[PDB]
Amino acid sequence: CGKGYHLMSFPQSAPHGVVFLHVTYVPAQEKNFTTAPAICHDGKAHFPREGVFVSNGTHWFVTQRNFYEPQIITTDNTFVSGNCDVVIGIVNNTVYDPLQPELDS
Amino acid sequence: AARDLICAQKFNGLTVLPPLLTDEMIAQYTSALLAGTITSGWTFGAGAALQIPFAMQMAYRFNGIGVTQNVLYENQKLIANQFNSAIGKIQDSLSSTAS
Ligand SMILES: *[C@@H]1O[C@H](CO)[C@@H](O)[C@H](O)[C@H]1NC(C)=O
Ligand SMILES: *[C@@H]1O[C@H](CO)[C@@H](O)[C@H](O)[C@H]1NC(C)=O
Repeated sequence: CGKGYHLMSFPQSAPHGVVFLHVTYVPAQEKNFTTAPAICHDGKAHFPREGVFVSNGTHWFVTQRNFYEPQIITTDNTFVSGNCDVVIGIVNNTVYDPLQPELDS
Repeated sequence: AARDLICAQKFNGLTVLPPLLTDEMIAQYTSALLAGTITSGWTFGAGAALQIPFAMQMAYRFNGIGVTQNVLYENQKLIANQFNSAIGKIQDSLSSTAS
């Protein structure tokens, strides 16, 4: 139903037929980024739960797939599996933990 | 000296018109579809094409079918070997059997 991701449809009457209105979703403006499959921290591998790892060149952010909003890499939106020696292309960065500043204060 | 049926059916007015789309531009369409479905995932079928590395696209497809993407990245070479063997097997299947 239409070109792009679909949202709704509205029918309309017509002589000897039917006329549809497929409201659809189309992304418009694009931006280059540098990605990596996983993040290495303390010998273990972190993966995005529902998102993707991107970087502007200096910092690393996790972002949802079809819209650009940057978020800090935390343990809440990542899950751990395996070591850093089996994935290919993994980069080195820290992983934030929200429990550490709560335990500090 | 040995008349075939093409000339016999041509001399009684039964002509065959040529198609508009010849095999060169059909092959060009298939090449464009393959290039899009390798280097863009499924985004080009909705809006414009976006570059995505192939391993991450396979991770997205596995996350679609119900297996989380850590299974892929620890078993990528097995996936590549099985895919190459499957393509070779289907090439041999088209080479041998004519049915
Ligand atoms: C990304 O980089 C490529 C490589 O030069 C360039 O052609 C392209 O215009 C850039 N931007 C986008 C949105 O792809
Ligand atoms: C990440 O750090 C480890 C040591 O902590 C190092 O051996 C490895 O080469 C680093 N990764 C990259 C891509 O340089």
